[PDB]
Amino acid sequence: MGSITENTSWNKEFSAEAVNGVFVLCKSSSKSCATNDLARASKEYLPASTFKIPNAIIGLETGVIKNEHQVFKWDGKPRAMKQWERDLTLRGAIQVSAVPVFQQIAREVGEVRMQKYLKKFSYGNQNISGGIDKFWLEGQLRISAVNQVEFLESLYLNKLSASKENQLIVKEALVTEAAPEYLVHSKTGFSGVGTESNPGVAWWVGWVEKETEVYFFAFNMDIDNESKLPLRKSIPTKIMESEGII
Ligand SMILES: [Cl-]
Repeated sequence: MGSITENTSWNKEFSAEAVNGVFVLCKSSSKSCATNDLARASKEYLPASTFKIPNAIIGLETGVIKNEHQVFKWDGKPRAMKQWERDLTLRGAIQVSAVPVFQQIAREVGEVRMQKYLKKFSYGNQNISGGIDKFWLEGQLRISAVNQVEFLESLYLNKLSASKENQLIVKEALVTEAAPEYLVHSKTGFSGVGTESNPGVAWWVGWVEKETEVYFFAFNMDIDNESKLPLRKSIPTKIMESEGII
């Protein structure tokens, strides 16, 4: 990225709920970004389900996902969340964060092709060890908020090393709010509640298109109690509202 500037005034939205986290916000491009915590902005964490973004692109690139209208059928066997116990489109599986759908995508991509594309994407530490179907959930893969916004800006610009059509397919799957002159693409993640002295991580990453401007953002926070999870959206939303983005 370009320049990044620490703005400690944003910390008021964190301390209010005793949250340790970072928000990175870039206007127009990574030319100029702002953050509440420069050290944490470059610290790398498990991506959890924010990894569905590169995984979906790689699945399309490799042909494992045949096209954007593929239906991922539920075999009827129990899944960890009831919202996953149904047939899903690609967008549906991303939007409900259907881990088992993407675990099978990763298995079929395989370790050689997965490694190749994370290198091409400069995705975090590019470490896929720990099992092909779980390296982003409990393995050694790590990515920073800075790296997320660089990756997302490349996607927005169709500059990732993947076909433009596959990048466009994944982008429509990430739309979460649509209005005439306001468009949000975003993705959550949550590694879990961690262990004693080692909290989990929660994420919200995406970008906002308002009129003729675009803003890229990445948020993460330490979390050891699932009741705090909605803060991964509310804190960055309050910050973006205070910046006039909404
Ligand atoms: Cl499951």
